[PDB]
Amino acid sequence: QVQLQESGPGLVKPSETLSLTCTVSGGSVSSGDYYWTWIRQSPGKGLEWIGHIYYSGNTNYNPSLKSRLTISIDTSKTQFSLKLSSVTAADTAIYYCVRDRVTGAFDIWGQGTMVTVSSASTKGPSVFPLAPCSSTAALGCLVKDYFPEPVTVSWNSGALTSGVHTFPAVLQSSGLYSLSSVVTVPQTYTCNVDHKPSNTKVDKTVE
Amino acid sequence: DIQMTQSPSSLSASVGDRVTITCQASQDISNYLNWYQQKPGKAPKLLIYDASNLETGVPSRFSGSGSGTDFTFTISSLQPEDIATYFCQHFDHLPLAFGGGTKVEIKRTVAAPSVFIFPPSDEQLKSGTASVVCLLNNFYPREAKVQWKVDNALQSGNSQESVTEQDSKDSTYSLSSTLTLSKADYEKHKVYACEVTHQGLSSPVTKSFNRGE
Amino acid sequence: KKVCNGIGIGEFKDSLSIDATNIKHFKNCTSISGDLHILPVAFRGDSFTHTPPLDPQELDILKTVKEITGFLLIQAWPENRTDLHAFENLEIIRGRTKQHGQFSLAVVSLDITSLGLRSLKEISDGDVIISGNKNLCYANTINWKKLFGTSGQKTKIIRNRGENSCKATGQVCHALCSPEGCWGPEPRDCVSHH
Repeated sequence: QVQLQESGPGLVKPSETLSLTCTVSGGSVSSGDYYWTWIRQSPGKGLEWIGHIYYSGNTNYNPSLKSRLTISIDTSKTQFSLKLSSVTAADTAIYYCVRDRVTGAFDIWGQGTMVTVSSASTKGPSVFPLAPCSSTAALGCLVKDYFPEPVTVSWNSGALTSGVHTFPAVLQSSGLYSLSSVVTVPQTYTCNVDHKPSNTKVDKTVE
Repeated sequence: DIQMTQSPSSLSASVGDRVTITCQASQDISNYLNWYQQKPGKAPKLLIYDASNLETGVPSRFSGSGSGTDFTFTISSLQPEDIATYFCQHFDHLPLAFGGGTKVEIKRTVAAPSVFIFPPSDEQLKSGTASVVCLLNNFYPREAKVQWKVDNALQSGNSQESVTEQDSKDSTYSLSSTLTLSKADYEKHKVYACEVTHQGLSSPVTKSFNRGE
Repeated sequence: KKVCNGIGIGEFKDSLSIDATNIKHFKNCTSISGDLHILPVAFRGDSFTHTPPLDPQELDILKTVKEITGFLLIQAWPENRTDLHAFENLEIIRGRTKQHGQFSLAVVSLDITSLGLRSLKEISDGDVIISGNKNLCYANTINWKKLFGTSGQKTKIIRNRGENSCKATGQVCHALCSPEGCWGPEPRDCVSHH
């Protein structure tokens, strides 16, 4: 049917402006039946309604973010955007763009994009193999030292999904993130690591 | 503003059990309430709209009831794929707000983990640091203890753990422990062992390797 | 006296809303035979057909309309006008035809401070939804059961101004008002009294 997808930078320096764009496919944004809405999720704040915009131009903002908030529509490209200025670490969250039907439901959500507010700089990951030291066997990859989140890991370009475990990232004492993905195996095995904030893609073949 | 309080904050139940969670509004919000399901790593999914109506495509085991201030969300027969956090949301007046969420997990039979230890790669050793990984695969319950031993010396404070969310098929967990050492310190010792302690193990299991071998 | 058609019927055939060009067909009109649409085209204009924005003082043409057989759908209103006094003398919305076969009255995303439907006394069939009005008051006071004519007609006053926000600016019903609610602050805005 209709799908929403977010786009924008995953790292925003403090006191600067966060910009995100939602592209609506399979339909138009110029309908009187839907509120084009932004929603964010973070620990400490949970799910939070940021605001929406109607195709008449009318907007409604959460008073907790109103002073720094701007939501606009570009019906030409069937898009609507989010602008949040003077950001701090309290604005680091996952941001969803949502279709809010006027009947009263968030019935279509985007996949969500991670936005980190930090004065630190972007660093691409190092990918190291996880192989045993010479009946179920296990192998994997180690995505080491990257910033910020997230990192996508797939095996054999998505062809291998059975028995895959990609653990949540941990924050090391250096301020950099690190995770590992593993596969259990009873043939080439390649992990596909993608770190979009640094434009880093790696295909690590494990033997 | 309207405050949405959910109860309980988390629960665990067996497959087939009846699960009931509560959403309580600080004001009368009529039936202006929706229920959402957020599975691990996914955006929330609409299940119930207008407090009582099942969204098309949602299984019939989910239902909702209530008006005014007190609302209830019910799963008639809990299934393994229902592992998620469930949120309630009001749209009475501005601004809109969600509840704190209720985490729902599956209680299953005890399952012992499969343990694997991975030596650091020579590629990483050239960088001056060594990472030793221990993998605990498909176990229940979630509680598990990982003990690192480097030449029978118990390691503490130099390892980090990471645990997956509950599997949506077999309701198990997986855990990875990363021991971080400098390259120089890694060359000083020979035996690197990972000892795990779990309810499903009659005695702790140890996987180990010798450096260079 | 005489009646006129709604949007999409008669003089408004092949038209989507009430713009600054077809409002002249509502002069001396007392009854609408169908649904009228007030879309954002009416006040932002139309770049395609060069229709200028409808003047906010020109909405007083609809003051002679008191009967609507279809549904009343408002999704745009002048930022100058703080109420719907263009329909000040509207008395009945039959709702024979409904938006999506559900709604007979819809007020979506306006800056109005009140509804101002002082003469509305009956909504025969259809649900009433009022969403996205950040400045609107006096809505939750109205007893909509007095207007409904069919059992099952629902009222969705959602995403609107808070109860205390209207109470903070003293924008509530008059002291002489009946518990059934009001369309504004004035004593004449009451739906009933003793």
